[PDB]
Amino acid sequence: HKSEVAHRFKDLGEENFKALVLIAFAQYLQQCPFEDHVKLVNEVTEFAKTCVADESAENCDKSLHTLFGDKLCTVATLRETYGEMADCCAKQEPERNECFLQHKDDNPNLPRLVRPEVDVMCTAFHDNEETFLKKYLYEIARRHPYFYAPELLFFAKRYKAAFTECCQAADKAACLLPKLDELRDEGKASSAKQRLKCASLQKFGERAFKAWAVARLSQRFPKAEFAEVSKLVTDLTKVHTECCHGDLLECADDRADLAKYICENQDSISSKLKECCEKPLLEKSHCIAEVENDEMPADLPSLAADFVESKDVCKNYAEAKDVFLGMFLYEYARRHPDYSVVLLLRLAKTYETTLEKCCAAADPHECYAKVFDEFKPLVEEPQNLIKQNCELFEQLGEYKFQNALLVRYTKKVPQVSTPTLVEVSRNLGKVGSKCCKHPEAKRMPCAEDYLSVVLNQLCVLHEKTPVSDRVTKCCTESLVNRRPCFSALEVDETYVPKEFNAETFTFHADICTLSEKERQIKKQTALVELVKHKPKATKEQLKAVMDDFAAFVEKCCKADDKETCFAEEGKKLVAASQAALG
Ligand SMILES: CCCCCCCCCCCCCC(=O)O
Ligand SMILES: CCCCCCCCCCCCCC(=O)O
Ligand SMILES: CCCCCCCCCCCCCC(=O)O
Repeated sequence: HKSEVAHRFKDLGEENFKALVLIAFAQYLQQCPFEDHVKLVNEVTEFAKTCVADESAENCDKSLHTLFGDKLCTVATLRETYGEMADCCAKQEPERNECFLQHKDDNPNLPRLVRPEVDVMCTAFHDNEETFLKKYLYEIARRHPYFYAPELLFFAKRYKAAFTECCQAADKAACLLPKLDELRDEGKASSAKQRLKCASLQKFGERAFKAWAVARLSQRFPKAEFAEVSKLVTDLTKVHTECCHGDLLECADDRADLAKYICENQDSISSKLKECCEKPLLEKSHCIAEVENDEMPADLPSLAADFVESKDVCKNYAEAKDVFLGMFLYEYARRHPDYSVVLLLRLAKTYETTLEKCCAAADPHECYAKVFDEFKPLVEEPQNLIKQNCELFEQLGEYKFQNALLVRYTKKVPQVSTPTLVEVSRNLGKVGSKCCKHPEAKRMPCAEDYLSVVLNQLCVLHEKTPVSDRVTKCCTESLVNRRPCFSALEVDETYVPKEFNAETFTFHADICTLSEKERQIKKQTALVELVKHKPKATKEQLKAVMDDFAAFVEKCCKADDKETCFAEEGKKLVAASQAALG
């Protein structure tokens, strides 16, 4: 068209246009005060409305990147506040924009956002609902500049939905709080995953990302043809590269495009794309991405036919190695939506390896005729880990289960920080509840989803504070061996126990009046320390001590003289316990 702005306005809407212009500027000028952004937005919106009225109105013809960068260079305190970034304004568009992207602080040093009192929130929400959400939108945006704007805008409405609902309830806190906790963890998970996807694209490169996307896409669209899957996997990889780089506009258009393509060729991809394709521009992509699996043909032949039997496999393989392998994935993938993408990759890799050590022998056909027999132990390992661990998560609740892990992982890598062992073990226990609720069919893909961000969150810590060579061995290893490495860790025998510190086992009467969250964390922290002190303690010995303790807490936070009970009854526990544990 003649006006890009007028165009975005028209199909975006005044409401969404404004929210996004805000988020956009907030991600670039993360130091400027809110009231300052609110002025630009109006300035820009007054403009956009000018073009919608006359596509020929001065400047309406300029590209968005040009108009955007032009306004940024209007901030007078740019040089003073941002300095080095003000240098970009000297460059001409192609470079200029490239420059700003460079000087975009990923994790700026701003104060952690505190959650005010439900009542103060609801009241703020009442008197001024818009500026209430605009201010927090601005707070999140500047703190997370690489977060996909339209997705940030998606959470925004889910937040406004909870305040609308809960601030009208009699029991506000009881309503609001559990949603703000859910939303929080959800947005945090969505962020880590995106920061995790761009990490992989960088480390392992295109091939590995494509193989991943192939197995993934073909799991969702098992009816689509390998030609379509290829098409998409290719377009998809071009989108992530663009979005990762951080350009909002190019990443937005690219996703819009791929979204329309998938909607138009809908009958050629999935039957479950109905709803998503009827939604508005700003939502199509998000919808499809979160879309559900399609039922698989069931009119499906078999794999052993085209990949283990049919001679000419080496012929078709050597002709185009990766496409053949990609064909193996697409085929094995779409037949197993109950497999984690990494498990599938683990099999394609095995296959690839065999084809290489077989197509180079006298009678190949008899060399690789036992391949599938090798997929067995690779499948059962994670399968068995799921049952085993979900079976235990039932015997004991989420909390009791988290403690089993604590005792378990503390024994693996004792060297690790206690506040970290506790956090990691808590998050793990959570993955156990969020997924073991599911039936066998959806268990593995679930666990992989969560485990992937937890294991990476855990590696980033060791990144800035190494402690164990082992943890570092798996953290650096391939994303396909990243998980099986951790499960292989064995109890540390090299470890020399810690020296007793009564302070570490001295509990005053504060735990009685603490939130469940605090009682547990306090108890769990001591548990980790108990293991670090006596690492050779049986599951039995340990249970006994944990018994005389549970009761202990009771007999003292239910007695007429707390503090005395904790000092007198305490000296008895540590003394008796010290003796039991030898
Ligand atoms: C365009 C489709 C290409 C498919 C590539 C198939 C390769 C399968 C092996 C699994 C890749 C793991 C990555 C790696 O370790 O390098
Ligand atoms: C003139 C203001 C421009 C600011 C940048 C906003 C453009 C983003 C468009 C978002 C379209 C949704 C694409 C998608 O479906 O993912
Ligand atoms: C060697 C003296 C150590 C005695 C201190 C024991 C601390 C272990 C805390 C166990 C907490 C288990 C949690 C619970 O009881 O619910």
